[PDB]
Amino acid sequence: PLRVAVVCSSNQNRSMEAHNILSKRGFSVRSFGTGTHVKLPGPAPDKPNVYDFKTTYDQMYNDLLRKDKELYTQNGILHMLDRNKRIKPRPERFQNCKDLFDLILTCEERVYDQVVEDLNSREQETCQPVHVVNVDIQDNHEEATLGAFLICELCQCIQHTEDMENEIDELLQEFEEKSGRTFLHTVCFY
Amino acid sequence: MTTSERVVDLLNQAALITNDSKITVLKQVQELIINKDPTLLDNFLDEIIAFQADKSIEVRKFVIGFIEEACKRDIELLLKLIANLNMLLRDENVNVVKKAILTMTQLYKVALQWMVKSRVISELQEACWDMVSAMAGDIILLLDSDNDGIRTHAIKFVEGLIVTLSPRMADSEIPRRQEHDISLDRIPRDHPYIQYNVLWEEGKAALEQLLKFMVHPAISSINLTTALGSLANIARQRPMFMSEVIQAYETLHANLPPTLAKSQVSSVRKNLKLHLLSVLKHPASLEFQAQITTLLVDLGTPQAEIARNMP
Repeated sequence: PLRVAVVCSSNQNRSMEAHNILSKRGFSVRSFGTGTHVKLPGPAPDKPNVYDFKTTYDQMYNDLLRKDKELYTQNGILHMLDRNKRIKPRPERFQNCKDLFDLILTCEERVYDQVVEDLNSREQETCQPVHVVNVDIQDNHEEATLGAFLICELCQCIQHTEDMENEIDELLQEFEEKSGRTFLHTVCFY
Repeated sequence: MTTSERVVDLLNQAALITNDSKITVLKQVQELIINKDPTLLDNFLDEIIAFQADKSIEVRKFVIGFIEEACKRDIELLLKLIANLNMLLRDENVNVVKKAILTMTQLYKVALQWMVKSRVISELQEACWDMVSAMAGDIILLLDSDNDGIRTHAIKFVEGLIVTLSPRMADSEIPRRQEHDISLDRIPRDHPYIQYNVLWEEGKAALEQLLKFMVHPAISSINLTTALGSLANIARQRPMFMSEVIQAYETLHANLPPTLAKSQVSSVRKNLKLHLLSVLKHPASLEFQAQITTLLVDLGTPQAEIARNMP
C-alpha cells in the first residue's frame, strides 16, 4: 500500500479535508500541522483565534461559541470543528510525531520548508528515505476541498505504480501538466 | 512449554503459511531467539535464513533484517551470513536490493569495528572482511544503477563509508547517535590486518566517485538533492573535506543539469540553499565565506537569513 501523512499549518482545514478524503477511500493516513500555534479565523484577519496543539477540537468549538455563536456558524468554522472532531480528538504537531511514512504531502510551501527543516535536524538512524511533496492550497473551504480531491487522485495514482521511487517524478510531472499546479519534491531520511 | 518448544512450533507454523502473514510469526521467532534467549540462535539459524528463497518480496526483506540483527547480536555470524547478504544484494527485486543497502549501511561499521578490536585474526575472518569490503565496492557501483531508488540508497551508503573511512577531528560535528561509531582515527597504524592507509585511500576514492556522480548530466532531481545533503553531512563531520564540498556546490551552481524540469530545478535549488546555510555555520568554512555568500545571494537568500547562520 502507501502510508501517507498530510501536513499543513494548524491541522484544521486543508490538512483535515485531505485526511478525511484519504481515510474514507482506504488510505492509511495521518495529519499534522507545523505552525507554532493553532490558528482559527477570527473577527478580523489580523486578529485570529490562537490555541496550543494540546487543545481539543471540541474545546475550540465552545471557546468559539462563547465568543460569537453567530460569527462561527456563518463562516463555517463550527461545522469544520465538528467535522474534525469526528476524525480525531485534537490537532497534532508534526514536530512531535514519531511515526514513519512513505510519503508526506504538504499543502503550502512554507510548511514544506518546516517539514524539511524538521526532518533534516533529527537523529538519522536508518537512512530510510521518505518522499516529501508540496502543493499550494489556499486556506479556504472550496480550495481545501478541491485540494483534498487532488491529493487523493495523486496518492491513488502513486499507488498504481510498480516502483514508486523510480517513477514518482514522472507522475508528478504528468500531474503538473494536467492540473496546471506545481509539485515540489524532495527526500528526507530517517 | 519452553522457548525452544515455543520456537519449533512457530516455525512448523511458518513453514505452512502461504502468504505475507507468515512474517508476523517470523518476527516473533526473531524476538525470541535474538533477544529473549540468544543461546538458541544457532540451532534455528539455517531455518530462518532458508526463507531467503521465498518468492515473497516481504519475506526476503524480513530475512535481510534478521541477518542484520543476528549480526549485531553476534558479529561472528557474519563469517557465514555475508554470502547470503551479498546474494540478496543481487536480488531481482528493487525493494530487496534497497533493504540490502540499508543493512550494509549498518553492518559495515560493525564488521570493521570487529576487525579492528580483534588481536589475532584467522584466514577465514580475513576473507570475511574482504567479502564485506567488496560488497561495499559493489554498492558504490550501484550509483550507475538505472533505478532512481537504488541510486538514492547507494548515495547514503557511500556517504557513511566516507565518514567511517576518515578521521574524526577536533572541529568535527558528531551526531549523538553515532558517538561510538568506529572512525579512521580509532584504527591503529600498526594493525596486523586492517591497513589504516588502504582505508584512508578507499574513503578518498569513494568521495571521488560521489563528486563524479553529481556532475552526470542526466542526474535525477532526487539523486541530486540526496548527494547535496550527503556532502553537507560529510563536510560537517569531516571538515578536512570542506573545500571539495564547496567546490561541488560551486560546480552545480555554474552548471545546472539540463534534464531537470522547472519544479525539479526549484526543488534541488531550495536544498542547495539549505545546505549552504548549514555549512556556512561551520567554523571550518571561514576561508570560503564570500564564495558561499556569493552563491547564497545569487539564489535569493535574504541577509537576515544569511546572517543567522554565521558561526
